[PDB]
Amino acid sequence: HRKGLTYLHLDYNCNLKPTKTLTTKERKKSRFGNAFHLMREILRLTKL
Amino acid sequence: ELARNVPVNEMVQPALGPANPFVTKEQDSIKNSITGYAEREYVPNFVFNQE
Amino acid sequence: KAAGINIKLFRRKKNEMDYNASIPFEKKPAIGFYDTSEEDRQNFREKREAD
Amino acid sequence: DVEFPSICERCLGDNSYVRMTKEPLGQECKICSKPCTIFRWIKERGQKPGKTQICVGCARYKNCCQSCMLDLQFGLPIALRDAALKLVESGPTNDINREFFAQNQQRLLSNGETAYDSQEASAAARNLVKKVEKRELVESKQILKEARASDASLNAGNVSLSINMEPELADYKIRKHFEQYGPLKSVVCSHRAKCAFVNFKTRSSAEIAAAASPLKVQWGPEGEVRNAKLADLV
Amino acid sequence: ANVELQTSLGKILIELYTEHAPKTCQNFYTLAKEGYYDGVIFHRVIPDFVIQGGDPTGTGRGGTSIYGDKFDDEIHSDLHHTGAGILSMANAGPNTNSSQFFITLAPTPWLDGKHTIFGRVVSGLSVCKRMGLIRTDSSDRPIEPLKIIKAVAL
Amino acid sequence: DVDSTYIPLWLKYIECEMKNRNINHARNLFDRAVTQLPRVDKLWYKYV
Amino acid sequence: RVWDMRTRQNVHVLSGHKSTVASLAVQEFDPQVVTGSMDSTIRLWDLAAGKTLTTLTHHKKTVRALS
Amino acid sequence: TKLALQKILSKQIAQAVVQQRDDPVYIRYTPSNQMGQALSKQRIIKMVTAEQDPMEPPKFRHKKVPRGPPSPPPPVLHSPPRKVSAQEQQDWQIPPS
Amino acid sequence: KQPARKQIETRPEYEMEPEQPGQVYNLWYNKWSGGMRQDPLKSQVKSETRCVISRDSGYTKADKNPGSFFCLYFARGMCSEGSKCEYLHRLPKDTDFFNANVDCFGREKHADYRDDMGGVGSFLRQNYTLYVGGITPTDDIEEIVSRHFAEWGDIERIRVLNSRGIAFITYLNEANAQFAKEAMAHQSLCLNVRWATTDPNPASQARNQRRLEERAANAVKKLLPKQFLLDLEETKNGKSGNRKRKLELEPSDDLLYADGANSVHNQLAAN
Amino acid sequence: NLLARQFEGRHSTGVAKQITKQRVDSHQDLELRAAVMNDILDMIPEGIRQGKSKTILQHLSEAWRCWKANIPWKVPGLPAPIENMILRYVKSKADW
Ligand SMILES: [Zn+2]
Ligand SMILES: [Zn+2]
Ligand SMILES: [Zn+2]
Repeated sequence: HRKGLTYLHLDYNCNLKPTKTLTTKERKKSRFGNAFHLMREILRLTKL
Repeated sequence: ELARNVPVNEMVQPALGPANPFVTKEQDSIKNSITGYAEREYVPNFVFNQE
Repeated sequence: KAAGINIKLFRRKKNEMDYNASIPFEKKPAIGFYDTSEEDRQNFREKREAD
Repeated sequence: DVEFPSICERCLGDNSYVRMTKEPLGQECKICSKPCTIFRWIKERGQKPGKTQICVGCARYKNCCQSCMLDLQFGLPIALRDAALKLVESGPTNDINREFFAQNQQRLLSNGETAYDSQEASAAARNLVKKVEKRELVESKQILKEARASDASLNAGNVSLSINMEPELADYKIRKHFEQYGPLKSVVCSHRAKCAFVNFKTRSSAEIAAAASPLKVQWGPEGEVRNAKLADLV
Repeated sequence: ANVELQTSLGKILIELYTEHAPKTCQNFYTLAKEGYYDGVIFHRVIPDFVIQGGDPTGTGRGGTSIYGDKFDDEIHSDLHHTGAGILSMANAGPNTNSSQFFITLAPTPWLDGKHTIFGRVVSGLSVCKRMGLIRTDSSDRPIEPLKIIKAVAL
Repeated sequence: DVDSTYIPLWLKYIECEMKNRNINHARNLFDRAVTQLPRVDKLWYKYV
Repeated sequence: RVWDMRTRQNVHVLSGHKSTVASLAVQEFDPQVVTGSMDSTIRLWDLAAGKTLTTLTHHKKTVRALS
Repeated sequence: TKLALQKILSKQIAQAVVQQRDDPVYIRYTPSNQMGQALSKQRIIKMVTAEQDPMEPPKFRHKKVPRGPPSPPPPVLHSPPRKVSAQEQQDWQIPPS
Repeated sequence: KQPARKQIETRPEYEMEPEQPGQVYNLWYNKWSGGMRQDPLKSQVKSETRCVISRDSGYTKADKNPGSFFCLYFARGMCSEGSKCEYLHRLPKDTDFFNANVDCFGREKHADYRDDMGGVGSFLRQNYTLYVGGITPTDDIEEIVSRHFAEWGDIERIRVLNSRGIAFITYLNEANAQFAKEAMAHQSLCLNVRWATTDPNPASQARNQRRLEERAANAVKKLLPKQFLLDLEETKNGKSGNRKRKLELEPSDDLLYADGANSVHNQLAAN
Repeated sequence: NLLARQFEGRHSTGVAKQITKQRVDSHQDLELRAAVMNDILDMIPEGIRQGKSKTILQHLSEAWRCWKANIPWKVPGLPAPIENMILRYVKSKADW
């Protein structure tokens, strides 16, 4: 949130899955970087 | 930052002018900020608090 | 407006300098030896009235 | 040395000893939209702490108090001051132009020349009160019966009206006039129509008010103004 | 008694009232003779009130007469500040006249008290009228230095 | 401010001041122009 | 641009010209930096404050050599 | 020059470590006859720098502003212009490509 | 002259999901997002509660504090604490001035004055009139709006458009104006109450600006020197030349009508 | 950096961009064009109607193309200094 990407679901196991089919605009805007994804995966390992 | 230590009796320091009467009460006072004059003072905490 | 109007106002974009509220950059001519004085204030009536 | 904020003593409390905090770059000026430090203090016990609302670049160009937004010479709102006194031209209301004007104006004001002197302000105030006191002190026949009889039939050089007893100036003046002639319900008026119609709790109060008769009347928008032009030929 | 003042704005000529107040005018006369008024800033200029100057320090203070520190002022009835151009003296007390003086720009009837009147500007009043329009900072002081290039007495 | 060496702009500004009867403005502008470009004679000739 | 050698920081941006600065000269006494540019103007800079002191407009064309 | 450049460099370098500098500062303050009234008594006011949350992100956006006008240009001071004549005006006439 | 009574016994709790299929809550901006934008002026759901001063106003714990503000919820009528509340439950009166920055209703005033003229005025402009829009039942719109507005404060001007349901009541004071704005929103006379725009009338602007000077004159005349104040009426109610000789004995406005040390009046007495 | 870009903006203005092996040619072109404009502005005497830079640049580009295609590129009305400068810069580009 704070990015408007409220259609992306971050489930409790830290998987980023869209809740609907995204258009090209949404797919381009909802693209995150390596820092966010690396932090997400480290968080997933911690949760495991 | 006056640099010459000087005896007291010539400390009256007159402006020596005809005392311009056009000035109003706002500018009669010497100030740094718009509202007034403010300067540092090394007051210990306890006296300030008690008074 | 011909028969009965709601006084339709034009629609600006939310991203505009508006070019009408004030001078776009407001630079004043440098003051020279000779006083303008009246040359503009003498006809402030005209600053609005020629317009 | 970024020492002190310009705050008037009316909102600095009536205590000669106050404690206040400062956080640098904690806010944006509400005129400059520039980073500025907040100063928070307690005016008096039992009150939410005050705080500065504008930078020091402002309240210098405006000669105002950073907290209560009142000018430091006349003690009246800055908006009303610049609207009435019209001392020196103000800035625009749009964002980019106002911030550019404020920044360059702060620069030229820090160059040394003061943008506000109080001599001209006192002179402008005395001039303003002077102006206020000075402010204190066949074709007509056809536009007479064109619809005066018509509306009366539907739902009702010189001309003299009639008085019957059948059973610039704001409306609150009317309200504080009719209190001795009875309680009030509503007073509907219009400056262009120049007609004020009043309602009381009882018709007896209205009729005794009408009996006070020997400027006064007893019993688009242009349609209601036809009889209002009669004031010139009343 | 007659002194020219070569000021930056122009030329100022003063005729001294030696017949009325001799003691307070001889110092000015011989002072122009000595002429340390060279490069002296008119430190004070007030629209429609005065143009004060005459101190070598330039700080609005100082100024030494021939007597050295101060002297006695002489005033009598017929002297008045009824005009704009009367050349008078600057003091900071009962009898505290110094080398510095000022020029009147408007009738100051209230001022015919503790101030000595010893001059009238015959020529160059337009120079003083222009000096009344000089850029002045917050205090009564011109921003640019309004020096007196020379003061020749004649 | 963009370019103060463009003589046509100086002349245009002067001429537009003569149109609207602003004589004192125009003479201040000549003073600035001649004190900026003392070696171009168009400005001097217009001034005299 | 003025760069501290050790920290690779651009302390001063001496921006007063209108076109390419084709020449340069540095010394210990003030003026410390002298830049001549396409404008045909030579500017004498105060390195302590990063402000120009004197501008030399005698040249007619770009000044490509300072020494 | 060393002091000035060092000051600027230190200011530049300062822009992650938690800031720890808290100490009261007392200010003797003099009111000045704002709205007439009766002036006010002299005041002394205690300054304390409120410490910042180490977790706060940047507080506000930074926006660009067009560069302000420069200082007025200096006089030109050229040597007098020379005469080139129409022959040399034409000798530098370049054809179109 | 009796203690203020609580209006709503319950606390209105927040639970609501617009457009059941296609909306999802946004954690950062606390509002539901996604789905059709939906008319900007459609959500307006008429307010449920309504208040009047007569049956509701009274004493509260905030009356003691000199600088206390009014209840944001008394005007809208869901102040659920009664006399225990920390804000005044009574109506603003004539002399209830507040600081320029602070909204007279307890809120804070910004500078941009918004774009839809929604919430709170701007300290940069001084206006006392507010747009009210909504129902246009019959020709008695003038009397119904007068009845529904005069009980909130003192009125200076009312102008109601006959063709469309638009009225522009102008209040005497900022306090009553903003209290009425926050008390007549989403009410039954839902009303679309907003702030007024700058008048395009060259005649209305002149009289509004004249009102501004007379308010300024009322404000400032308490500060001008006594001699100036008294002379203002002595000139208009007495001869003039009989005292210029006294003035000629010792003659400009700025020179004489001026305060501060070393002025002529201070100098004249000390002589 | 991510949070700063989230709460601050791009701060894109005022940043430089290094030449990264794909902008090398397009930047070398800019530098050569600027140098030729400088030389043009210099060799032209005073008061000779300076508005001639674009055409000389077109002539230089045509000379480069003719050299690439092995064509003489001999132009009738071109003044000698302009022709010499164009030849010099064309030789520089050809050696590169
Ligand atoms: Zn205040
Ligand atoms: Zn500001
Ligand atoms: Zn309450």
